[PDB]
Amino acid sequence: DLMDEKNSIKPDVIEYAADILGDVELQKELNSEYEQLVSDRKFLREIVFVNGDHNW
Amino acid sequence: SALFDDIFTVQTVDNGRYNKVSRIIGISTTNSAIKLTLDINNEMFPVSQDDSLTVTLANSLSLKSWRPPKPTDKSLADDYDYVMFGTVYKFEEGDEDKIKVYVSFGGLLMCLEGGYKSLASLKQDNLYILIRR
Amino acid sequence: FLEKYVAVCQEENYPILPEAYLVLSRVYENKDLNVALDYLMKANDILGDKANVYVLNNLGIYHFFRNNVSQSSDFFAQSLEALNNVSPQNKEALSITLHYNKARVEEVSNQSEAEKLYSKLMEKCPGYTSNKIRYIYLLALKSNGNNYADVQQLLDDFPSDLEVRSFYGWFLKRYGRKNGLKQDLESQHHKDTLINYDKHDCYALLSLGNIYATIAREMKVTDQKQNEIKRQQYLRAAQFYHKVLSIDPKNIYAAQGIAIIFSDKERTGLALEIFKKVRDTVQDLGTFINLGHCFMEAKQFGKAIESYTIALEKFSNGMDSKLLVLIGRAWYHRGFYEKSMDAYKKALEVSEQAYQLSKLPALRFNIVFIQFQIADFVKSLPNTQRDLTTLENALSGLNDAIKSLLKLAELEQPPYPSEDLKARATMGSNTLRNQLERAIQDQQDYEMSIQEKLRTARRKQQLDE
Amino acid sequence: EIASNERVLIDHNKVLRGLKPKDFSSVAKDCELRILKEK
Amino acid sequence: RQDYIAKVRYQNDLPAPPCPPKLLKYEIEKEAPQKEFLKDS
Repeated sequence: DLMDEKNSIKPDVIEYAADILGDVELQKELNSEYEQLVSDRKFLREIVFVNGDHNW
Repeated sequence: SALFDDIFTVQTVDNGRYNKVSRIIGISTTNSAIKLTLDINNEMFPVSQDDSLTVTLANSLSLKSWRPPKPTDKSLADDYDYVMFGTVYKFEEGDEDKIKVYVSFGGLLMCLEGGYKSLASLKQDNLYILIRR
Repeated sequence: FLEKYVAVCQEENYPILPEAYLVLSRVYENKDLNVALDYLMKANDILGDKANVYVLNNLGIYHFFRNNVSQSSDFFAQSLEALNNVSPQNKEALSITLHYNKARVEEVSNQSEAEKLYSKLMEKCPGYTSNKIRYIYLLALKSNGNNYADVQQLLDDFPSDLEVRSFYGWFLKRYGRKNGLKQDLESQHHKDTLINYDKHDCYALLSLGNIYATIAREMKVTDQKQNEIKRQQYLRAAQFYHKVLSIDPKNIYAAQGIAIIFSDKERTGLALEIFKKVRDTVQDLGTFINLGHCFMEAKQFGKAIESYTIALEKFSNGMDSKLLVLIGRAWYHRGFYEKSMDAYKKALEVSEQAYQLSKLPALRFNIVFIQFQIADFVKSLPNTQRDLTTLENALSGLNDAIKSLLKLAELEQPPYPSEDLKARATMGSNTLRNQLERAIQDQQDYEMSIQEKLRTARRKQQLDE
Repeated sequence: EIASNERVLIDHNKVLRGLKPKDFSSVAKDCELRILKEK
Repeated sequence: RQDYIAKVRYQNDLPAPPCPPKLLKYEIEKEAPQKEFLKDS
């Protein structure tokens, strides 16, 4: 989350932490990534591996 | 020269499975919350409970192939009774002031718990431990 | 041979002679107090009711050296009880010895009974020296060295006694300036002791070395000749210490003096090694203070902070102002060389605590200097590396520091000339004060821009949703 | 008689040793080579 | 040089003499009792 400060990337790990908060296009990109991850989770959990086995 | 120095009192000595190796646990006299778990060779540096040990950690013995030391040269190890050389394989930057350093002296393991200020300089690839008693 | 005899007797089931145990304990006195005490206990168990006064006294002394106060006291009580069975010829001497030992144990526990027994024995035997030495020493502790006449009289009584001379020299070193005596008077006394009584006494040699080092340190340096004379005095002190080491290489104080001389000679590494070895050997307040000083000279400010903290906690118990001053100086050095604000905050808090303990002009100036450095560093910091709260605290500290600078300039004998104090206050108020306000305005603008971005993003997100 | 019967556990020079003595012979040698022999 | 005020004085002061309790020599620490004990039949 690039809007809430305490739910963002830690500032000591990135050089550019100053000009990250408040950006909306980068938040759009991050939201697209997270939606892709959620879709992958749903696809794996409901179709491929119903019993939840994750070591393949 | 030396990256850490303190004096420890041995609380427990555990021989356990082995015959030539002992686990010793010590806490610093000048500063609690500093712990030392260590493997030592019994036959060369035997220790007993409630002993006082002067532990020093250095990144070099000065004042690549190993050679038997000439009697003429002098190094930092001349002042101590037990010197080991190992590699640091974990530097746990833990909680607010809880730092753990794991060092393996060829399979003989050491863990050093302490505050960040004391163990800040111990972020090295290899360390010598020098024990005096 | 005694161990072989013990083993043979044990194998033969024959009564082991306790005299062998006493001989073994006597030998182990100089090697292992633990083994000697164990052998003495075995001999006492063999004797049973045949225990003598000497065995009980030695057991009590062993436990006293082992800090076993209860067991030592019990053994001394048993020795006093057995004193009733002593032969009349040696009864007086053994009673005097046991009373002296009991008085020593009291002096450990309670000085009043020790002084009472000291008076009792002094009336019983005025010729004894250790009793008089301890009694006069306790009186000097109670009287803050107001019994110099008693010390001089005791010195006159036993001019050949090394203990009396050493105690008199210690009293001189303690209160020479209080008594207004000659600076070299103790030097002449120790020189006479060495030349005419014993030239191998390490006590007088160390005293002379300390005196010579003090003379060299106080000597003003103007050219090469004066520095060479200072080096010659240090060489005399070093020769005293080297003779002491030749007498005994296990002398911590000789090495400490050597390290101090090296510190005067800027040989920091040797002094650091010596101080580390000394700390490994013995742990007192002076060793920790010297270690902190060496770390400050070695630019290891964190280790200096640790050493000063340990010195404060272990011995001074957080009461001495000088250790707090040293901690504040070390914190300021760390903050200056490492550009750390938290070091400045801790130094400021330590200085404030020390001042509230003392309220002296020196600590007032220290607080002012810390606040000025804090304001300068905060102004030098970028906006992204600071916040409004730090700016406000720095500005308030700057105002208070200017007021205290004026207060110091109004004093009689300020630590620094009042003109310098007023000039520094004016310089801080003229430019630094306005730069602080400019930094505050820039920080406020930066925060406002951040909040504007944060409030603008959410509206567009809601519009998209 | 008191002096004859009196014995002191530790010597005047050895009082700094006590139960745990340590050696500064290397320190003495370094002092000789670097103070008395200092150039 | 208007800076932090601090005084440095190394502490190497010798302690006062301890005057510890004196050990008492055994009876077998004297030459005559030694002679009597060794010459026993």
